[PDB]
Amino acid sequence: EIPKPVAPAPDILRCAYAELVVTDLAKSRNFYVDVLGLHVSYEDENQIYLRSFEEFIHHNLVLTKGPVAALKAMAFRVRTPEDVDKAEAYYQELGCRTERRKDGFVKGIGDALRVEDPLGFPYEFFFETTHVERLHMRYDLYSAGELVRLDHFNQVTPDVPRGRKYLEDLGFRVTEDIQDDEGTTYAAWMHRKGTVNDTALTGGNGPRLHHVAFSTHEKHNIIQICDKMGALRISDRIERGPGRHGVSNAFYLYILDPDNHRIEIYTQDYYTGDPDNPTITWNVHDNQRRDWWGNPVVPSWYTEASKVLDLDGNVQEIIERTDDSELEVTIGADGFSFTRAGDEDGSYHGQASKGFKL
Amino acid sequence: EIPKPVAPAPDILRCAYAELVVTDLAKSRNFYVDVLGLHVSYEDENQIYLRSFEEFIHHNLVLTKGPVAALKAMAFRVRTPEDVDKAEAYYQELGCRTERRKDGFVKGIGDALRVEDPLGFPYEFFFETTHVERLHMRYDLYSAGELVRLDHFNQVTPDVPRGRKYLEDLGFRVTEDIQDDEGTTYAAWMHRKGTVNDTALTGGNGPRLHHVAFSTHEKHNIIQICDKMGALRISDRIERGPGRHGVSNAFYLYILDPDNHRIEIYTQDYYTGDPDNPTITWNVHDNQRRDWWGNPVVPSWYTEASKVLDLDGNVQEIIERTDDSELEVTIGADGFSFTRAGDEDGSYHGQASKGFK
Amino acid sequence: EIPKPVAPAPDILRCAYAELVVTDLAKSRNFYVDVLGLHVSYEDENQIYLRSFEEFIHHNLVLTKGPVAALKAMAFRVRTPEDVDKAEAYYQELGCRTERRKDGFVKGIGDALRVEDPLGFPYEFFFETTHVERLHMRYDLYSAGELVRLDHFNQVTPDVPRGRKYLEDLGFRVTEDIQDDEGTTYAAWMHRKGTVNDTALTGGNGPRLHHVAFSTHEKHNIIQICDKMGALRISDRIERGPGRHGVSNAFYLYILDPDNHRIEIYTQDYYTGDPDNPTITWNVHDNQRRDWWGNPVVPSWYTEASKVLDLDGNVQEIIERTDDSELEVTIGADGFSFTRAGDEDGSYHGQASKGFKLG
Amino acid sequence: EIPKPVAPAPDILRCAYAELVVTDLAKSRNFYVDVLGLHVSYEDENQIYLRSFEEFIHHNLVLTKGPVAALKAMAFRVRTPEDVDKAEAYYQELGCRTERRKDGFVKGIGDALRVEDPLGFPYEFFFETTHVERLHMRYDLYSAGELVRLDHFNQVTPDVPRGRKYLEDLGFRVTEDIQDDEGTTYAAWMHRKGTVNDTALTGGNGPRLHHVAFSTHEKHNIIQICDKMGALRISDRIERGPGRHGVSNAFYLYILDPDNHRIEIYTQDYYTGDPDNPTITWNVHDNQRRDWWGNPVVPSWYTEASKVLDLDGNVQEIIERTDDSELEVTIGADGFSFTRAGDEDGSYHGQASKGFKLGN
Ligand SMILES: O=C(O)Cc1ccc(O)c(O)c1
Ligand SMILES: O=C(O)Cc1ccc(O)c(O)c1
Ligand SMILES: [Ca+2]
Ligand SMILES: [Cl-]
Ligand SMILES: [Cl-]
Ligand SMILES: [Fe+2]
Ligand SMILES: [Fe+2]
Ligand SMILES: [Fe+2]
Ligand SMILES: [Fe+2]
Repeated sequence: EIPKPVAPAPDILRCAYAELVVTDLAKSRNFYVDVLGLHVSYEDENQIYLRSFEEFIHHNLVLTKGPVAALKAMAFRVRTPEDVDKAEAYYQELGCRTERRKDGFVKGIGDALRVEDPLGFPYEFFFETTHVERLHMRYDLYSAGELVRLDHFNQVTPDVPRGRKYLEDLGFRVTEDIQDDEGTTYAAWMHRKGTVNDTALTGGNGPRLHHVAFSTHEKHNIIQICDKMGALRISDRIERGPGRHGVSNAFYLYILDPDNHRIEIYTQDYYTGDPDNPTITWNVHDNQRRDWWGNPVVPSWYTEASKVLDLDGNVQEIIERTDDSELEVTIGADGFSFTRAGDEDGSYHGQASKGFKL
Repeated sequence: EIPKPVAPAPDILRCAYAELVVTDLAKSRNFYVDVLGLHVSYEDENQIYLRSFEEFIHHNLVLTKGPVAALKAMAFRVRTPEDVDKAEAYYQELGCRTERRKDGFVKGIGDALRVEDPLGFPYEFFFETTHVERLHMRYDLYSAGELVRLDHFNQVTPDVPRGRKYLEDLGFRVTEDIQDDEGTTYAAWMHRKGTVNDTALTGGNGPRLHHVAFSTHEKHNIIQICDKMGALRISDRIERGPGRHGVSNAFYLYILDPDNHRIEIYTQDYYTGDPDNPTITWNVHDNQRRDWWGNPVVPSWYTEASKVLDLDGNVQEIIERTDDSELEVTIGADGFSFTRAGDEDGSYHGQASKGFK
Repeated sequence: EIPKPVAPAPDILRCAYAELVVTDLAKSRNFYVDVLGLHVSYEDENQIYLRSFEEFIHHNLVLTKGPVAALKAMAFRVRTPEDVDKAEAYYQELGCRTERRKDGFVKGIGDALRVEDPLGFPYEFFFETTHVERLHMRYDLYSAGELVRLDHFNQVTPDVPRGRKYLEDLGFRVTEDIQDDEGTTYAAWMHRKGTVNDTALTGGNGPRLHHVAFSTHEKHNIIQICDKMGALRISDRIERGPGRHGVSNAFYLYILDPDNHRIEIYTQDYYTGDPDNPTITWNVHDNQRRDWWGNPVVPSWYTEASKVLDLDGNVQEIIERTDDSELEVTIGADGFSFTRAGDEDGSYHGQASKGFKLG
Repeated sequence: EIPKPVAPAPDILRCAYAELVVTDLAKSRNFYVDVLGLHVSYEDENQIYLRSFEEFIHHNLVLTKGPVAALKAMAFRVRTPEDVDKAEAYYQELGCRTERRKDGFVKGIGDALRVEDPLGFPYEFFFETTHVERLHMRYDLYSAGELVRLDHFNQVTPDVPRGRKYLEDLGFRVTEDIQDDEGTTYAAWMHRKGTVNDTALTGGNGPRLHHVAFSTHEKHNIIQICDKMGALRISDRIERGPGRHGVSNAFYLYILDPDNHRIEIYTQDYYTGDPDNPTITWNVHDNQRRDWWGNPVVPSWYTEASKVLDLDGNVQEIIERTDDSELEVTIGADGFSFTRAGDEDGSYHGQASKGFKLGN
C-alpha cells in the first residue's frame, strides 16, 4: 500500500490540461481544430495549444510533436501558489521523483511541479497560468459539435484499490466504482471539482492513459460529432458510442485521434461536491453499468490505451494486471453479463450483448 | 412480374395505422401505453386503440388479442370515399382475394377494403374515420419520449424489384435503395406523403412485417426512450441503435414489443414531394449506408420479422429469398464492407465493424 | 370578389424560392451567408443565389441588386411542365398581366410564368429547374443554426377573405385562421405541401411581403441564431421571439435583413396533407394565439413589411385596410387580450401582456 | 460597512433548500408537483417537502402553510457538523440574532442554525440531513420539463456593495456584476459551489427574496415548461423569458407561483471554481446584459419580490434603496440602453427595447 504522508496534501481544484505527444503535428491539428473545433491559444512548428469554448486559463490541451505518441503530463490546477510547495513536499515524502520549474514546462503556465507518481503517471501541479479571452459567449465561433470544457482524465493501472487509496489521501473522493462478488475492483471514478470525476482508474496493464474527456452543452452536440465524422468518411475513428453511461449517467462518445489517443466527449453527469455524496457500486456483470442501454463494449476499449512518459520523456514500462480482466469476465469466452439480476432472460454467456461475439 | 391493372389506382395519402395481433393484451398495453406513451382512443378486454400526439384520425395502432402474434392489417388512408371502390376494382383485377366491410373491420374506421396483396400482405384501404381530439398542443400530456406521428411500415419480401414495380404502379415513388454492382437490389424505400417512405421493402423471406415506425420531434426524445428502457431494466428489448441512418438521414432506434414486433422510432428525414426528387442508390458494401456512423447491424435485424395473417386470420406461408442476402454479403463469413470505397483501412472482411463477429 | 376560372388551376407542389431586391449586395451577402449560413449556388456582382441545407433545386432565395428594396417574385413550383401552361391560361382568364419566359427570369429556372396576381403580388410558376448537390448529409458544413428548408411565405393584404377565396380556388387549403366574434378575419394560413402553410395572409395595408420563412431541424438551432446575433452585437435585428406559435404550433423567430426584409426561422409544425385536415380558428383576443406563452407581439410585426414590385420593376401602390386592425384591438390603447376566455385574471386592457404598453 | 469577524467563516458547500410560506397548500402543491414535476419527499396537512431529480438530501424546497406568504429560510449546507458551530460564532460576532435547534427546524434536517443576517435575511446553516433515493437515473419518472437541481437564490437588498463585502468575507466569490460609470452597483452574483451563483444581490427595496432557481439538463426542457403552461392556460404565470442571459450565459425562464413567489428555471452556465475566476462587469446601459438577445426586462422583474420573515415569523421591515434604480436608468423616462457601445443606431431613449414602453 502507498503510505499517507505526514505532509499536508495540496488543495487540487480540478483537472486543467493534458500534454499529448503526437507524431504528425499537422494531422493532429486537423483532427483537434478542423474536425473537433478546439480553439488555438498559441501554436508554432513544434506545439499547438488548444482550449475549450468556456476556458479562461491558457489551454486544456497541448499537442507536442515528438517521436513516440504518449501522454507527457496530466495537469491539475491547485488553489494557491503555496499548494505547489505542498505538492512538492507531499510527493518528496512519498519518495517520488519530482521536477519543479518556476517559469513552467509549457507556454502559458507559470511555477509548476511535475512528478512521476506512485502509479507511474506524469502528474503536473500548478497555480500560475496566463489568462486568455474566455470564449463562452462567442456564439459567432460556436460549432454544432462544440467542446465547452475539459472534464476529466482516465488512467489504466493494474491494481485499482492501491491507486484508489493513494488518490483518496490526495483528496479525491470516489463517486462510483465497479466490483464483483469475489472482492475484485475493476474501476473507480474520483473527483475534486464536484462532478463525477477529475481522474479515474480503469483496471488493466499500466501505466497507460485511457482517455481525456471534453464536455458539450447538450446531447445533440455529441450526435453532431458522429454525423460530421460520417460526412468526412472517418467513421472508422468512432470507437464506441454514442451512448448513455451507467456509471456517471453522462451521455458519451469515444473517438480516436491520428495517434490513437482516445478522446471522450461527455455531457450531463451530476453534482458530487457534498462530502457524504453517496458512492454507487456496480457489479461488473451488470450489462447496464457502462452503456445503460446494454450496447456491447468493444474489446479495443478494454485493451488499447496510450503510452505515458516519465520526466525524462521516456516511455514508462507496463506492469501487467493480475486481478481478473473486465473484458474476460463479461464478454470473453467464459464471460457473463445480465440485464436483470437473477433473470436468465436477457443474460449473455460467453459473448457480448445484442447478437455479437468478439 | 405483377401486371399493371387498367383500373385506376386508388389515390393513397399516407400510411395510417397497423393492426397487430398480440398474445397478452395487458403486457402489450404496458409497453405501448406505459413505456411508449401512446394515447388511448378506445379500449376493451379484446383490443386497445392507440394514437400518436399529433394524430386526428381515430388511431395509428390497434392491438388485438389473439392466439398467434402477427400483423393483421397495414392500413393506408385514401383521398376520397370513391378511392375505396377504386382499390377494390384494382385488386380484383390483380386477382387478389378481397373483403369489403362498409362499416369497417376495427372501431373508428368506416368503409374499408382489406386485401391479400400480390406479395402476401394484408393491406387495408379506407377513407372514413372517426375524428378525435388532436393532441398536438397538449403539452400537459407530452412525454419526454413522445411519439408524435406514425411514419411508415417496412415489409420483408423475397424479390425487391417485383415488389417495387407493384408499389410504383400503385403510385409510390422510390426515394432510396440499396444495390450492388452485380445488379442485385437488397432494399427500397418509397412514399406517397412526401417523406422518405410510407412503406419500404427489405429483401428476405416473406411476407413478414419488418417494423412499424413512429416519429419524434427531436433526437433527444429518442435518447429518452432508451434511457427509460434502461431504468425499467428492459434494455434487452433495445435491438439496434440509437443511430443516424445513411438511407433517409433520419435519427433512429429499434425496439421490440412483448411479442417481438419491432418498432422503429424515427426523426428528421427530408422532403421528397417533388416528382423529380433525386433517387439515392447506395452500394450494399458501404458501411455507412444503414448506420451512418458505421456501427454494425445486429444479425437479428436481417433475420427476424413478424408473421402476417391472411383475411381468415391464418398465418401466411413464407417464400424464401433466392437473391443474395445482405447479411451474408456484408457481415457473414464471406462478406465485407468499407468506410471509404477502395480503402482497406476501415474495411471489414468476414465480420462486422467495430470489433465484432 | 375574385371569380373562379373555368380554366383548371395549375397543380402547385410548394413554395420554392423568393427573389428579393436588395440595395447593397455585399451587406446582404454578409447577412444571409455569414450570419445565417445559407449555401451559395451562384453569385456575381448583380445577384446571389442561395439554397438551404436539404434543397436540390437550384435555389430558395435570389438576392438581386436594385435601387429599391422589395419583393420581386414569390415562386411556386408546379408538378409538370404543362402546369405552367395551365397557370398562364388561368391568370389570363382572371384578367391578370402575365409574362412568360421560356428560359427563365433567374438562373437555374427554365420555362416560367410571372403574373401580377389579383392581390397585386408578383407570383412565379415554374417546373424546370437545374438540380444541384443536395447538401442534407454534409455535416462537415452543418452550422449550429442551419437552415434546412424553405417553408413558406406570408403576405400582407387588406381583405383577408377576398384573398383566401382566390387561394382556395388555386388549390391552397386553409389550415388555421384568426377571427373575432363579429366576423372580422385578421389572418389565414394555407398550404399545398402538407405543412401548416406555403403562403399565408396577414390583414393590413397591401400588397406587402410580411416574411419568408426557413426551417431548422430542432429548437436549439433557432436559439443559436439568437445567440450568434448577440455575439455579433446585432441583437437589434432580432425583431420578435424566439417563441412557440399558437397558430401552427411551430417554434419561431423573426429577424430583419439589412434592407428590413423580415425572415422567419421556424420548426416543428404538424401534418396537414389529409383533405379533411381539421381547421383551427383562434379568437383575436386570445393572447396565446400568436405566441403560445403569451409574450407580447412587437408592434412593428403588425405595421412593417416589404414593398412588392410589378412586372416592370416598379413598386405596387398600397391599398389601405378598412377592416379592424389586430394591433389596435389587442395591444393598442383600446385593445384587449385574455389568457382564459371570460377570466379577468390574466387579461390585458389597453396594453400588451407582461407589463408593456406600445412604445 | 459590515466588519470582518475574527471568528473563522463556516465552510459553505452550496445553496441547499428554501422554506417558503404559502397561503393555500393544495394550490401550491398543484404548482410545484403537478405543473413543475418536483418530487415529494414528505407531506402532511401543513407542509410539503420537495426535491429535484438529482438530489440525495431530503429536500430542496419546503412549502409551509401560513397566514402571510414569505421566505422563511434560505438554507446553505456546510461541509462538516463543526461548521454549524462556526456559523453560530461568526454571526454572533456580527451582532446578529441566531437560533440553534439540535434536531432541526424542518423535517429531514438535523442540527441547524438560523440567523437574521446583517441584510435582514433568514439564513440557515446545516450539515445533517436525511438521505433519500437519488432519482438521477429514474428515467421512468423523468418529465419533459424535469427540474434536475437546485441552483441558486437571488436576494433584493438596497445597498449592493455593503452586502457584497459581507458575502465575500463569508467566502462567496463574485463572478459577475452590473455597474455604471458613476460608481453604482445594481447587482452582483456570487458562488461557493463553482457555478455562476449560489446567492445573488439585486439592488432594490429590501430585504425581499427575488427568486429561487432550479436547473434543467437542456434548453428544450425549459421550452417544455413554457409549452405546458400554455396548454394549462396559465401563461399569465410566465413572467419573463425564456431567454439567454448575458450575466451567467444561462438559458432562463421566470415564472410565478400561486403566492407570486418567483421561480427561475436555468441551464448551462459555466465553471467558476478557480479562485481567480475572471469577474465580468456589465454596464447597466448594455441592452444585452440581462437578455443577451435584447428582449426587454419586464418592469415587475425590477419591482416585485417576496417578503421575508424574521426568526419569530414576522415580516421584516423594508428599507428603501437610495442608489439609482436599474429600471429607471434603463427603461424609465430618463432611461437609456445601447446595443453597441457608442452607436446611436440600436439605442433606446426613455423606453424599452423592441418597440415597448413601461405600462401605466
Ligand atoms: O437499416 C438502416 O439503417 C436503413 C434504414 C433507413 C430508414 C429506415 O426507416 C429503416 O428502417 C432502415
Ligand atoms: O404571429 C404568430 O405568432 C402566428 C404565426 C403562426 C405561424 C407563422 O408561420 C407566422 O408567421 C405567424
Ligand atoms: Ca452614467
Ligand atoms: Cl464505460
Ligand atoms: Cl437578468
Ligand atoms: Fe471517461
Ligand atoms: Fe424504418
Ligand atoms: Fe410565418
Ligand atoms: Fe437567477
